[PDB]
Amino acid sequence: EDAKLKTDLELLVERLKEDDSSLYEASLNALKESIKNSTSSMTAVPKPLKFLRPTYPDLCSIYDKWTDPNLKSSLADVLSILAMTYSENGKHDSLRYRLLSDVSDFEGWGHEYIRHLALEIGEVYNDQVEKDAEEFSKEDTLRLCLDIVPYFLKHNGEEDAVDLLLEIESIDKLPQFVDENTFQRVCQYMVACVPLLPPPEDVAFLKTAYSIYLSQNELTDAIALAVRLGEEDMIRSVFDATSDPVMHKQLAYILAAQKTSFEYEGVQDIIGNGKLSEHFLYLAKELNLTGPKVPEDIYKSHLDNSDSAQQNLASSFVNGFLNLGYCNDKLIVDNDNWVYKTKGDGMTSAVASIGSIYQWNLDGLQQLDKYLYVDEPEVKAGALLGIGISASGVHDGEVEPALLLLQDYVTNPDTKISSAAILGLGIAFAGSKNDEVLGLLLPIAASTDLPIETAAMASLALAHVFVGTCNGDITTSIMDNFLERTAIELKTDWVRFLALALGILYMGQGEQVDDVLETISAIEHPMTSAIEVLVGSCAYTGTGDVLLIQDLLHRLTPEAGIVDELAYAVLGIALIALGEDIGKEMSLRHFGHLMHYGNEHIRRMVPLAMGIVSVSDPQMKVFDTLTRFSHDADLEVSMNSIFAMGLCGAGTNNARLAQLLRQLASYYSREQDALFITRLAQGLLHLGKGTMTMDVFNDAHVLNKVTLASILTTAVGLVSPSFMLKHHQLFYMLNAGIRPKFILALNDEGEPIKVNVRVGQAVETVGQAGRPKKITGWITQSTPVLLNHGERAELETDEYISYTSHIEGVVILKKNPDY
Amino acid sequence: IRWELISRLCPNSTGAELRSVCTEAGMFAIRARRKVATEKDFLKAVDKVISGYKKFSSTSRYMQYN
Amino acid sequence: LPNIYPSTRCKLKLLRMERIKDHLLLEEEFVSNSEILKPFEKKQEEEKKQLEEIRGNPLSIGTLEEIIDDDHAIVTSPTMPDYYVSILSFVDKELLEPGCSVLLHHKTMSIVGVLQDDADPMVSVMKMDKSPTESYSDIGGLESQIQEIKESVELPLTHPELYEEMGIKPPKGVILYGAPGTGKTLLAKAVANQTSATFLRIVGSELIQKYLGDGPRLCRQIFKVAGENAPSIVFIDEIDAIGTKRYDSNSGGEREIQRTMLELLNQLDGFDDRGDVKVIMATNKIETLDPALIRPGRIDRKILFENPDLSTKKKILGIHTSKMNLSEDVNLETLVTTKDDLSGADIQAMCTEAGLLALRERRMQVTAEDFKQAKERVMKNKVEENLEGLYL
Ligand SMILES: Nc1ncnc2c1ncn2[C@@H]1O[C@H](COP(=O)(O)OP(=O)(O)OP(=O)(O)O)[C@@H](O)[C@H]1O
Ligand SMILES: [Mg+2]
Repeated sequence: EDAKLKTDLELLVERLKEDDSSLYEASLNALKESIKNSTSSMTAVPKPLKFLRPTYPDLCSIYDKWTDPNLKSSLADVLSILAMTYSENGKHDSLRYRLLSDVSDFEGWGHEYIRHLALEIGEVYNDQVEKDAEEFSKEDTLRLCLDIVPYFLKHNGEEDAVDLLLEIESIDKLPQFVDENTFQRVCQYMVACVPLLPPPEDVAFLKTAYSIYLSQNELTDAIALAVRLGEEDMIRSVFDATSDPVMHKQLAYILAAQKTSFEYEGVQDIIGNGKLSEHFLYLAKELNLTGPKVPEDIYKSHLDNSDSAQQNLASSFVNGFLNLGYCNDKLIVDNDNWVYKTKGDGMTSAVASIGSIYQWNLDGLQQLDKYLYVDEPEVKAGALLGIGISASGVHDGEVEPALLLLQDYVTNPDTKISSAAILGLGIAFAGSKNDEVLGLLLPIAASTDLPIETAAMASLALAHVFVGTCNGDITTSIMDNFLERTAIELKTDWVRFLALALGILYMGQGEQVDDVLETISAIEHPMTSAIEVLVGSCAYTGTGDVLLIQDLLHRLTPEAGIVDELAYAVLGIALIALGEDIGKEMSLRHFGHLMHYGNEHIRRMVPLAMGIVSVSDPQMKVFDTLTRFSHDADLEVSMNSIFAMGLCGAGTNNARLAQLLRQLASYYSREQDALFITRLAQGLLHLGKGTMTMDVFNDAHVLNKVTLASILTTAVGLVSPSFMLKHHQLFYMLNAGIRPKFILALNDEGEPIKVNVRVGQAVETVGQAGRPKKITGWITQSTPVLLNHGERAELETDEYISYTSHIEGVVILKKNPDY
Repeated sequence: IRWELISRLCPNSTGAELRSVCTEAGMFAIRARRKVATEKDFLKAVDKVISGYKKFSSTSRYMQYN
Repeated sequence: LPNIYPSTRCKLKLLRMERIKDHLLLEEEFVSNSEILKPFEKKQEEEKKQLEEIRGNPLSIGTLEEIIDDDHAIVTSPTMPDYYVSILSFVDKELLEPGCSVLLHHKTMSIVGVLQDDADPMVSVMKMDKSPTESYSDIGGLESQIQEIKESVELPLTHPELYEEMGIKPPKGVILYGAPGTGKTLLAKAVANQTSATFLRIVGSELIQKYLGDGPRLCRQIFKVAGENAPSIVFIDEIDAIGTKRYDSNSGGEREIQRTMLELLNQLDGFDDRGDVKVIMATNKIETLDPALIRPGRIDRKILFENPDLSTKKKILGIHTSKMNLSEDVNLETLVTTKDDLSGADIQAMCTEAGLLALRERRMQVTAEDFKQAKERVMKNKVEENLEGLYL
């Protein structure tokens, strides 16, 4: 009876205070088994547990006078159990109760008490952390952590185990307990820790997860975490963990999609992206997208109707964006007089469109070759710039033709030709960190005694070639270009691109530079503060640190240098928030509030702030405010809004946003600059007929540094859009960070094979247990499809086992004999 | 694809029925997961629409009124 | 505020709402600093005071009639002599649709706001506000019809990618013609269950009104309401009611019905080029329908419903008797799976009758005798058929 249980409690307490050793042991064991039975229903605060609250001081007093190590050891355990309802936080009762005795194998107790002691361990560990600034030792906590972690790992407490190892900050002991069935969920719950968890423990989490994956031979995710970390020797170790050549090819495909120049023999073709052109033409054949689309087909001006040079420039840009990679067009390839319709700088982009169409294809060099012989310097510059785009992101193992043809024209005295040469060098070798390109550009670049436009564009090329992991020589050269030049030149818009080039070098790491910030802080030029904040926030991109956002807003709250720093502020907050999608959604409201109370210089970027943050995913709540600000005053604001639409709708072929853009084309038709940028946004909207996007971060949250670099390159100076209206050659920078977006079920031999692919909205596997599905709203779609931003893939068929778990990009399959 | 053959095998059908034939031909490829609709698909679609949905036809009564 | 993942306790979850608070406090700090920097005498919340004092009180309610020479309008209050009210800057000049409800000032009578209707005195009944119940699992068999209705009405809304890539506009409308009591209404309930669109049901009887004018008026209102709340899955049911019956309350007679049907056949297709308004009609008598309605381009995929077969009958028995307090004596195999003709309505009717009979005896369990008695009860209460004698 329950009253009999209360009598049991009282009598057992009396026998515990009864000094007899036999009574000691009898009452101790009986109360142990009773509190074990008190946990029969571990809910509703059991009545025996409630009645144990007045007893706990009696057990404490009895223990104080107890001197029986063979019996007080278990009474310490009993006191630990009874310390649960004896909350009195800050007294750390049950933890020290679990000490002394060597019976700390508490597996016989319920989940509630173990969870409570884990929480108390976390609280007292925070108390120790503050105790180690301004009792249980650090090693003392391990005595119980090394028991709790196996307990959680056995009883599906993977999330709890990771949480405890994080709060104890001893995650390096995690791999000693990992089972072959436990690793996958632990890592899936653990790879998501990096973006939100405060540094520098993010690198520790990445390294620990990498160690878990390597021991389990699941290199599919491990290569992604290696790319996140950026340690080349780590990628090498991943490679040495594989003996099957097929896994080598698939890792090569993954890192080629990441555009990372890792050198490996016998694989160099795949990592060099040399098979991308054939894959894309196969995609065009399979999707019946071979038929080129006229820029008029994009405009559809015939349905909506009752300077020729600028409209021709817009049409050329649209055509270049449309037929990119398909190697066929009818507007420019067959019409040589078409180039002559464009005047001045328009001739350059005209020929550059051919290189854009022949992107990733070495075939285009023949077509671009003929326009090199034309004596007009603009035509030569356009063809020479298009040469790089025709081989952009493509690197054969031995001798790049683009480098050979490009190196001669860099030293040309013409500003336009040399500018096109350095721009093409940056485009072709973006993300490769090419050593020959290093040794060519580094003396060619910097050159503080050269035209500032050429120096700035060479610096942009340097930044595109070397992205992330920083570089001392490039930083020193850029700071040499920061020396003084002349006071008037420091006010020119070109120095903005130099600042961006300096910033790009550190964007990958974050919290790692920590030194150049002081060097920038040691210079008192008026523009120096803007460069400081731009670079500092650009380095932290992909993390989401909030204190930096507070600093940026404090900068925002209230002359050319002031305009530039206020300009870099919003770009910086956008880049920092461009991590977890929760920061994305908060940054939306941030930009809204800033647009509410903002000066006119900061007014014409909030659109761009939405665009870069929400690129390639046309979410409903993004473009409506953009449309609101499109009809607003400050024409530059409208141009920025429509370009933010273009970035937001990059490659998605969103008919709704296309209708909005056409309506804006009807409205902003009087101002020809607005019409030109509207047509550019139209061309970017349907980029590559929908088979290619500007997505900054892919599945598993890898960071395409080249794509972000291109977006920042096109958004840095467009606070004064007239500059890029004059120099539109930088609008081909999107072709550096551009990539296809598709699936391709490559056979083991290396040919595509049809297979059912399950496509639906992505869902995270964090709190769900068992084996929940990663796909919501599946479509049983066949071989190559176009998964938009926000969808994963998974093989419906039981057979055709994919070596890589993450089904995106190129995928190789094997025939599982089952079924 | 043989557009002449498809047009011939559809006598006395108003343009709305041709539009519906095009829509159903597009649909039948989707149900078979094929991303391209072929002639064999168009023939099935035109049979289903013109022949199957013939009792619910409007162009045979209203012609008399005209 | 965003959604929160995961459901259970997790340190990353705590980090997520920590980011939430960090960003929220940062917005609060930015707004505070911006306000403090602003000249309060014309900023902060003094704008509210100025708006209230200029607005005056009480704000009367009238009806707009024109927007001639913007900053000027001709309101028409029910009692006032239709003043030449001027339009103030506070009002949004985009919501001043001729026929709205403006807020005149009391004395000077200048528009200081537009009162949105937000009433929906009749549409609120129409607007589906809570999913009925049955999902697609409750429908036994009918797999082809479910597939067709899905690819016609659901896939265009939830998954437009297939259609835009394929390059075909989705099939506009679907008519569910078939024998009475065969799931033509259940399938509509199912498509209403899983939906991301408004579901305005209407029955063809309600279009047969009494007054001459309010025949096309109702249809115009229904389709306008469907258009504004895009997308819409309007479910005109018993569409044959307009043709037959010939109600005495109808003042026009046949001619008014003809005008109403003409307005319907226009609003379905229209010169107005309405957007995402899917139309799903269902009727027992497809024969007595003017072929203008059922013409392709207005409702494309005409799904046919047929009485269930023996396997479909047993599947319906299984799904309907799933929630049964069934004693083991009842055998589902020979229960109603007899091949002596049934329908999708009979199987549920006999279950309901047997449940009621078991309730009458207060027997919490269902007996095979009660099931047999309800079976024969449903059999007698059945108008058998007429056309079978031709082929008998
Ligand atoms: N295949 C089926 N699966 C499940 N229930 C069914 C099925 N066929 C019919 N029913 C049941 O039949 C009942 C009555 O039929 P229902 O109202 O759907 O027919 P209807 O032909 O659309 O109606 P009406 O002829 O009255 O306009 C429904 O409540 C439904 O539960
Ligand atoms: Mg019905």
